[PDB]
Amino acid sequence: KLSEEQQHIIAILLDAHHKTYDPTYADFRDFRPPVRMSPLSMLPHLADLVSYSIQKVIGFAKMIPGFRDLTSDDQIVLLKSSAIEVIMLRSNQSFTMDDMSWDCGSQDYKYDVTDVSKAGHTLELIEPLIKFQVGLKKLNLHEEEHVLLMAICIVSPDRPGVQDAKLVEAIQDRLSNTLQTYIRCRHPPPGSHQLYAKMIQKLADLRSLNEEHSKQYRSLSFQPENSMKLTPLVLEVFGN
Amino acid sequence: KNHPMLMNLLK
Ligand SMILES: C=C1[C@H](O)CC(=C/C=C2\CCC[C@]3(C)[C@@H]([C@@H](C)/C=C/C[C@@H](O)C[C@]45C[C@H]6C[C@H](C[C@H](C6)C4)C5)CC[C@@H]23)C[C@H]1O
Repeated sequence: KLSEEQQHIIAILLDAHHKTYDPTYADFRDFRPPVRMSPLSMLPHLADLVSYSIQKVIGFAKMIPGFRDLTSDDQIVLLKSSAIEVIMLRSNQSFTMDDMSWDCGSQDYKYDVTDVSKAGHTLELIEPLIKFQVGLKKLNLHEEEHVLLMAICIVSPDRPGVQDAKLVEAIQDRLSNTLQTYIRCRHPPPGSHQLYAKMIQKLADLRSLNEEHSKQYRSLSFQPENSMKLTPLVLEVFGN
Repeated sequence: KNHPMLMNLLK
């Protein structure tokens, strides 16, 4: 029951993703070097990991069928509030339940609880973040479901500041019904079981993590000496 | 807030 429009949408988003997610993580070199030794020793590197991921997410968002029909101001609001969430989602690709870490290439760009810890976020965030990663991993989404979920997350009507929330909703709906339908036609049981509802629930887990993140961001950034270790894009996106 | 660089990456 996948219409030709819906196969189109999934074609676009797979390609959009492929163009914005290099699975060899080769650019991780242009990032300030990582340091594991250690008072916020990681902050410069991961700050650069996030800033970069921000860029890549924007690049994915622009190709979302319908995102272009939005105003520049609504495009702004949606990206500003989804950015970290979409980074958590896309990060699932490098995360592995082997040692509960994000394994990008190897060691020097393999990140873990104590690594993440050493960048200035507490365990009030990191513990539930990892939990999230474990549950999202276990759903074993089809990559098509992966990219549909990232796009659905970006195009959320309820984000504070939205104007044409109505046209935001229509673009999201088109993507939702595309996901609901894909799961039925392409996801075989038992994996298919309540899969959509379990994905929409990850969106709610994401809001909670974001809220925690936005609180501990205000914390790092109230100390200029920390704010001074970030990138300008991170400053601009996470509110300045 | 006027976001220069986000605006530039979206255009
Ligand atoms: C290409 C990839 C994908 O983009 C994501 C990826 C890994 C994704 C990972 C693992 C590492 C930790 C990450 C990024 C979590 C993040 C919330 C916590 C960060 C620690 C914080 O103290 C540092 C901050 C503190 C302030 C200022 C500045 C900006 C923000 C706010 C973060 C530096 C979320 C996903 C996690 C690798 C690869 O899969």
